[PDB]
Amino acid sequence: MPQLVPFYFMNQLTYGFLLMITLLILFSQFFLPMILRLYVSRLFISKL
Amino acid sequence: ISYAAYLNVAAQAIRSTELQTASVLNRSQTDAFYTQYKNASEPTPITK
Amino acid sequence: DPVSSLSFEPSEKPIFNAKTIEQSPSFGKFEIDTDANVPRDLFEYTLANQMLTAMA
Amino acid sequence: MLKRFPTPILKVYWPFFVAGAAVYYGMSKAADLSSNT
Amino acid sequence: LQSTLDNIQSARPFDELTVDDLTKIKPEIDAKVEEMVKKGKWDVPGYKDRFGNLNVM
Amino acid sequence: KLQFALPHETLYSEVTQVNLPAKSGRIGVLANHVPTVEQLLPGVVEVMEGSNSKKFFISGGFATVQPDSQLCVTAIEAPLESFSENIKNLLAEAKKNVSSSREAAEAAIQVEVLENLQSV
Amino acid sequence: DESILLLTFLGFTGLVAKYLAPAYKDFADARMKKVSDVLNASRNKHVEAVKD
Amino acid sequence: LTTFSLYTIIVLLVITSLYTLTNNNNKIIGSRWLISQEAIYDTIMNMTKGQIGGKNWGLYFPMIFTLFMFIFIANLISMIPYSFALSAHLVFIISLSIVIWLGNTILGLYKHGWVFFSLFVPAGTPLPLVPLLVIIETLSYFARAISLGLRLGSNILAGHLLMVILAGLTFNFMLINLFTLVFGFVPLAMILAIMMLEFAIGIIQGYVWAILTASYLKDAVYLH
Amino acid sequence: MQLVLAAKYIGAGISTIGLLGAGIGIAIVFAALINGVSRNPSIKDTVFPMAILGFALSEATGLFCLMVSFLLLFG
Amino acid sequence: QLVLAAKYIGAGISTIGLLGAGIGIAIVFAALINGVSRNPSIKDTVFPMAILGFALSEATGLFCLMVSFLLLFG
Amino acid sequence: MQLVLAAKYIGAGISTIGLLGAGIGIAIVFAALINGVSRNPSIKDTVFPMAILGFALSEATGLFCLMVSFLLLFG
Amino acid sequence: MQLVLAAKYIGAGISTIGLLGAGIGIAIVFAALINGVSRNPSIKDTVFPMAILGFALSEATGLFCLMVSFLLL
Amino acid sequence: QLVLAAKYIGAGISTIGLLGAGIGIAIVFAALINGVSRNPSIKDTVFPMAILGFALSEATGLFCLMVSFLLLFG
Repeated sequence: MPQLVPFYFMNQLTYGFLLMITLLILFSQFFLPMILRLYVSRLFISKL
Repeated sequence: ISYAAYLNVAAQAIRSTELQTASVLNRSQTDAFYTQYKNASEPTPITK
Repeated sequence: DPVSSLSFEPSEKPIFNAKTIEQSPSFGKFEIDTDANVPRDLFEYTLANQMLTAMA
Repeated sequence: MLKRFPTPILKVYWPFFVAGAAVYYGMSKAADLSSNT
Repeated sequence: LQSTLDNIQSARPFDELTVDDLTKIKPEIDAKVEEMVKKGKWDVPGYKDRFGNLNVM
Repeated sequence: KLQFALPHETLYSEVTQVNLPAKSGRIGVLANHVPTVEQLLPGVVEVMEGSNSKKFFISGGFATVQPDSQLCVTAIEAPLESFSENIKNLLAEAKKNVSSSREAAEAAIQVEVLENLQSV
Repeated sequence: DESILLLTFLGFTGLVAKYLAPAYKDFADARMKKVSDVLNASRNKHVEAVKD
Repeated sequence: LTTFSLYTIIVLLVITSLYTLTNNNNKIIGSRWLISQEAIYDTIMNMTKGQIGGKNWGLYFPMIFTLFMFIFIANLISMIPYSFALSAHLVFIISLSIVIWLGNTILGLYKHGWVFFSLFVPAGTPLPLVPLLVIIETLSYFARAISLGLRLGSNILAGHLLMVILAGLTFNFMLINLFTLVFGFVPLAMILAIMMLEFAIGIIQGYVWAILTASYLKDAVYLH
Repeated sequence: MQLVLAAKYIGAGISTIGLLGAGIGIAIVFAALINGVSRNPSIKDTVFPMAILGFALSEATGLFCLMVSFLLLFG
Repeated sequence: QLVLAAKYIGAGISTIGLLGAGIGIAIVFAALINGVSRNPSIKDTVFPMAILGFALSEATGLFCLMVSFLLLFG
Repeated sequence: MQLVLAAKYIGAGISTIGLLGAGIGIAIVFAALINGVSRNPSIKDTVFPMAILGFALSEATGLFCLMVSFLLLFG
Repeated sequence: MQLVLAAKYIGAGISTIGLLGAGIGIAIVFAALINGVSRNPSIKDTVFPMAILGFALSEATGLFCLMVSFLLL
Repeated sequence: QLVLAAKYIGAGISTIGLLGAGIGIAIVFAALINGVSRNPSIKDTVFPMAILGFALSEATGLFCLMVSFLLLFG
């Protein structure tokens, strides 16, 4: 087996679910609206 | 027999009785005699 | 072609061969058959359909 | 560079967050059950 | 208007400029971004009509 | 739009459902349909515009849904009711005589039309 | 064992740099050009309005 | 601390750089790297506008975008020949799927009350087989719980296990008689073809994740 | 009995084979739907009730197969 | 022991079930390609239809797979 | 001992059977691609990525079969 | 020993079956090619690369089955 | 002697692998006849391609046959 029985499932899941909430918030509040700023900035110049 | 000739014969058959008008019947008349030509030289102007 | 009721202009048109129908670019947007020789049928049909109109 | 905007993540992600907590708890019991075998 | 032509001529960021400076000269940038975030949308209408967009379906 | 046409009469100028008999069997077209070219065989045709339905006996022709959703139907002649018993009797006699008699092709048409007529 | 796999990975990154990397360069270039062209067009456009 | 924990940290730091060091200072034109994640942004924009399509399509766009990117990066990291996947623990990928499935059921109940269960009669069909059509719809609805996770996990795991076996096999090929040393390029090339294929099935799976949990949300947000 | 318990686990596996047929079956119904709707997009609304009926019936044959597997497993 | 051997055998048998699903998925996608190529225009409606058909086709295979796992692990 | 090793090898063999169906599946998708492209002349730019998606999905079923085969063969 | 080796030989035989699917598969791709080319004529120049791709993927499934035969041997 | 018995069994099973290629071969040639009857004149271009597909499909069957012989010879 290439490892298929740890007992570290809850350990794993703690760091795993933490990473998901971190990336979700991080994207949503930080990195996505600065991309929406690029879109809007280009269009605001385009529109005038 | 050509496809539109096939349809033509069908149209004529549909023109076969008293349940229909004169104009159809007039459209079911043939005059011309196709004047075959050659070379100048004319093979006979056989009825269409 | 009886251009106006006071004019007539002699006019011509080109009859599209069945070979043409085959190789027409938007032939691909008219499709349903290949076991019917629709070019060979349509050519014949429009040979007459065009001709009658021209004669009229 | 970065500029944050507080995108809604309140009641929007309330069924998502509830599911995460439940599975977190259920996996605790699962981890304990698997460390027995 | 003459003064304005010269000013517009000498204020052409036709090369490149920070989008932050565009936020600084118009807070409308952040305002629209915030309103879009409030809607939830990340589509900017008109953007796609003169800038591309990859898609699959 | 639906062009239903004869050389001397245009019966219709999209019309909701049209049911057509073609050298493809029978095809029914309702709203958008892929843009076909179909040879219409000698036919009994029904055209429905809304719920109203009109019944046609059609001499065969060509059918072409256009990619602009214009159902171009062109045929040499057609109503079903005008064509419709003594006429069938006569057609049977004429079919028989021609049956015995290009004359072969003619007889084939006579049988085909006679059957199609017999259907109504 | 896995050093054979590392030879395969090196070949894979080589294949990427051969084929994909000029295509992706061209892709990036193309997009930049379009943005820039739109930008300079917009610059022209507002300058026209002044003259009008 | 675990290997898995270390690779979750590595993922966090990689994903941050793709939205930071990808364009210096942030100019209008946009640096060549950020064009990639722009095109990705748009192909997921037009996909979940193409699915859920509500007024809240963009409201569930961050979740569907960070579900793309997570799988997209972790199937490049897993392709490094000395890196141990997060997906090698299937239980984490499946756990994320079950979380999403439960977050669909809770959302569905929340959004559509007790008429959430009207989802499991898709259409009026003959009345004595309306209940049949509830049973093998709900059975298929809670098949959604494991299908989404186990597809991705199995594909990535099987691909790597296949590669390692083939590497091990070509190792023992170079231990048979000398006629194998000549014309022994052909098995190496086979590993290369598979290595190309595993990247394809890893990026496709990130899209497949994000289309399937767009389809499930299409069902969940708007009834039927 | 080791022999009997073994026989249940073997027999269970054998039962599972039938389900493949239903899998192909579902796809066949869906294929007809796609082609049909392509040929006339307004047929879709008539067809969609018919389609759901066909899906369910094809699936049902699979269900019965899976039931027999579970009967050997757990009874 | 005999029972444990029987587990390994039983699992193998269950694996056969997956083949049908594999064929099924392909049939849905083939139909997608044919439908799309035939109309052009039907594509945007048809793409979600195809995804649904895929999901169901896959599901029967998945049930075979889970039964296989249940026998394999025990 | 011997019986357990033997059983694992037999069971692995049975698992190999699953792969054949995915193989045929892949071919079917490619046949459709070719037929579609010859039908339209021009669908290809949209259709080609769609075809790749379908390929992967069909393939994935075969991957499941293979991994079960490995689980029985290797352990 | 005897039993384990026996099981291996049997298992190898079973593995040949997986290849049969590839045999049909390869044919289907080429059949499609022939049909397409005969229908279109000139589709061939775009399509011929596609045909090679489709072949390779179809063949690959058979290879996996083959390698399982080798593992059992 | 169980091992010798098993060899003979294994050989029998191996024949099954060939069958698919046999069907496959017919499918390629079927396409040839259909295509050629539709076009008439395509044949000279298509025939090298057809033979290529015919051979490739056959090669898979050859592999199955080879495993049979490999068992028989040891």
